[PDB]
Amino acid sequence: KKHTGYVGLKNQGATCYMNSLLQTLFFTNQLRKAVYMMPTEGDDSSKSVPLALQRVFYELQHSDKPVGTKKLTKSFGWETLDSFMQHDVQELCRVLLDNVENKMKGTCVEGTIPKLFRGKMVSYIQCKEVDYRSDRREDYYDIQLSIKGKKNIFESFVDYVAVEQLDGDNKYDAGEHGLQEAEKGVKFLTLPPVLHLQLMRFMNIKINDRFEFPEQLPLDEFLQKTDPKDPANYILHAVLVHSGDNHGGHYVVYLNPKGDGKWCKFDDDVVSRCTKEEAIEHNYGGHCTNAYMLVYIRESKLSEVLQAVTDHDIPQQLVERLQEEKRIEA
Ligand SMILES: C[C@@H](CC(=O)N1CCC(O)(Cn2cnc3cc(Cl)ccc3c2=O)CC1)c1ccccc1
Ligand SMILES: [Zn+2]
Ligand SMILES: [Zn+2]
Repeated sequence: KKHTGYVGLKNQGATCYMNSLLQTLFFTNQLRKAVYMMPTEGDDSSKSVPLALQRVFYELQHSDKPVGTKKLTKSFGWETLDSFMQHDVQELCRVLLDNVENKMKGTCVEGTIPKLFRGKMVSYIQCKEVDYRSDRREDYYDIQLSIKGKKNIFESFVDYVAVEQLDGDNKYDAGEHGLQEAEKGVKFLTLPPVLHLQLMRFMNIKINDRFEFPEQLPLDEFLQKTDPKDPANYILHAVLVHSGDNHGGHYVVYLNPKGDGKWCKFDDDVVSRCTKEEAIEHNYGGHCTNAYMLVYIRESKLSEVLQAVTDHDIPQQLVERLQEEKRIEA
């Protein structure tokens, strides 16, 4: 708030990963400005996620005390005790982004979400007997990686695109060719500017094995067609962590908001400086605390995502409605 210039959020309940995700989205400047320009004039008071998300971001940018999220949770109706224990973190990122993306249709910033988090991949099926291949284009906003028996992110990506053999009792129904031996896999067509990677650490029991991830991650090796104009080099932006015996822990997140390597810890309402080692290597696991989700930004688009945002980037109409609500509380 004063020691770092950043204000955290107060844990109003058992929200688990929620507070960690909000700070990550808030420091996605390119995404932040898009939400400020959302037409939320005649939206419901406390029944609109886009509006309720706008308020949080504004209070985060201006307020000097810990920010609250009570109104936000009720926005999407997760007020039950076990609400968060029955949902993955990416499920909330998808729930949040889908609501704002729909509310942004037809404006100047429509489609901003796919521009930042949307990527293209291809799932296929190839058989060695005949010559029938079936490809399927798909879109992805978050990537679920496996970490059991995986040393680092490199091996995890290798297993993600690894080919699977459909033979023996798992032969592929080649349609007119009957059961056939084939192999199935997936390939990465493109990588979005902002990369969200969830680590499969909750396979009903938390696993605390050691998993390594670098500050700079080159992903050109996993693309179908490389582009010398823009390499697939990504920079670590945020690290969400958790420590606990299978059912409860302190949810902390590490961030370098400007992408300059100056990291900070966000224990809800307590924001403080920290070393890059405490944010990266100290969260590999092996202690007993380990990260469960990573955020990477394309090196070429780092300045675009983290562009500077001032108080002039918020419409005057929204500022009054937000100030009028805060003032009305007085
Ligand atoms: C208490 C929870 C925190 C929490 O409630 N959650 C749900 C779990 C997470 O989404 C990570 N995760 C874990 N396992 C997966 C398995 C498959 Cl198959 C696909 C996706 C995932 C995945 O995303 C994080 C958010 C936790 C358990 C274990 C380790 C760390 C945290
Ligand atoms: Zn996400
Ligand atoms: Zn704390």
